[PDB]
Amino acid sequence: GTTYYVSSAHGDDANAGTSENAPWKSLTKVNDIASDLGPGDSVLLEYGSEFNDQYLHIKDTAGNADAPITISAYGDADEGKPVIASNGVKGSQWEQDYRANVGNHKNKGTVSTTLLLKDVSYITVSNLEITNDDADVYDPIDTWKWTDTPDSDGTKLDRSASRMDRTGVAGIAENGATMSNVTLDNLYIHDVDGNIYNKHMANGGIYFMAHYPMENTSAETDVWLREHVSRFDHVTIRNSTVKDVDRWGIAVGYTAYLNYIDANYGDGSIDDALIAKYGSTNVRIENNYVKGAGGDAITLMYCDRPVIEHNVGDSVSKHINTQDYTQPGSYGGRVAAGIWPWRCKDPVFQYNEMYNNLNAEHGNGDGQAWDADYGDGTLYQYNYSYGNSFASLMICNWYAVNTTFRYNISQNDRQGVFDLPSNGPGNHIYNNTVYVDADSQVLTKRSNSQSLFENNIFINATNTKKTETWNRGSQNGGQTYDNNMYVNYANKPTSDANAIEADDVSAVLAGAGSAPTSALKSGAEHARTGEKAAFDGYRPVAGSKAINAGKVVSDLNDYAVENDFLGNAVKGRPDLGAVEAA
Ligand code: NA
Repeated sequence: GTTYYVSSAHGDDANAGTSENAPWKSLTKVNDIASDLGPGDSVLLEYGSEFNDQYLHIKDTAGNADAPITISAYGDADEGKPVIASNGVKGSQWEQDYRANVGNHKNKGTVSTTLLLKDVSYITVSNLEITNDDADVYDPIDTWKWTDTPDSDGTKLDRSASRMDRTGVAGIAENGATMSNVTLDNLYIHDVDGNIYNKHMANGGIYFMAHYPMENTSAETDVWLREHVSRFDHVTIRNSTVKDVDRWGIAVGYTAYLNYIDANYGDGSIDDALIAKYGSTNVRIENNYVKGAGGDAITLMYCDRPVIEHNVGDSVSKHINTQDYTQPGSYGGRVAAGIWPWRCKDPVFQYNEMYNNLNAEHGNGDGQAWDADYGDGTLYQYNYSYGNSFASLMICNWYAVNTTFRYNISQNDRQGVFDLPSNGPGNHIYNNTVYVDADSQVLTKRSNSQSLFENNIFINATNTKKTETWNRGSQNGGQTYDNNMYVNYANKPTSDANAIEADDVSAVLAGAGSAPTSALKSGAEHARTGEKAAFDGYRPVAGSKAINAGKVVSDLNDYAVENDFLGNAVKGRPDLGAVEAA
């Protein structure tokens, strides 16, 4: 149960380093001891401290389950969280190598990381503040606007394809072993000036990823690698803010072992034992705020039943445009969505908010709040989206299958609400409420494939009775509708024989269009009940035609109906849309 103290301002590196009286000055000292830590051991940084040009790497060690390694703060809360700032320095730089093709991507190279956790299990990092700033780079999200001239705003970017990859925090498994019980709590990562382009290097706010311990060159490497898997388990990332980072905000689970997970795409189903063995289990991503990532907000990759809840994404895809994403090379990737999964099995995304995913007008080929990408059994529920530049939800191409999307609310998402380009079968879209403004419509123009629409409230938030295109394409049977409400439309889907039609949204819900237009300044999520309840406009009014109008639903993907958008138990015959009448 040893416990180190690092100050700076009060510290001195000649000191013993143990006890509050005798703190170390720098993190150089922590790094010399870092590999020997230490179940029950800790390293407390002093609130107020500023470790400029420093970093904290921890390689090849662990806690046990009775006593994890800490790394946290000490002293007066009110002095502000201790800063670790690596400023890209030589010491923070390491050679990253997946040791395998991981698709059309940089898989290998130099990386600056401020807080590196390489095969460290039973560790918990908390109450820190992490930067990886470059003074040459500055384009803050708080004052970002699109201008006719690049870097007009007193701003400046490094648009080089070969820009050094930078991370705030990286967790790396590359021993052929599990890395487990890693917890990140109440961190404030920002100004990680990474590579604008690279998706699968440790490049952005937080990134967890796994490598083969060696290149797969023979019969005998391939027997071993099949059994000995760098993977994650019980990774928890909560109460943190990531802000002004390139590329990814928060990404977890990309792995060289996709060479076995993706060997046979088949019909897009994903075997339970495959994803359990080669993928990351018990990943949880809770109560985070992500703002002004260059690319995607939060993304789970190759994860087995992860839980993504109470997070707020906001104004991401900042550099996915034609004036910033100028060197895509043969890698491409001028696309980003909000909060979503890649080749996961039955991920649950619930009670999230996603706002203002940017730049679909300016070269972001996606720009959606939610994206059930390739993967199987994705569940998006009780989420709110506002103001995304391209759709609320995409279901992406052949191997995006068995999606459920329910009890979500979409408000002023632009250029289509649902984006269904060549997606696989098994998708179910029910009890959602969508407010569709003149800048949008129900489906994206490029939509062409499967979804079953039931119990939804579609709201034409324009000043005429709109004649909507309810159907595009027929790939995998295209779009079928049953038991939905259409508000203020001239037409309905020809496939719906249980249509409920309403003339005027004011007799259907208390105040449609009135949910927030912005994240809370703190980045915490909006209240749904009590004095600050931000969603009461989407409640059905007395005599609403949405009361007891929905069919009992049978979820295509075996997820039992539990509650509504506001935590209320769904009774017998459900109400239409996302919110039951009280
Ligand atoms: Na900067």
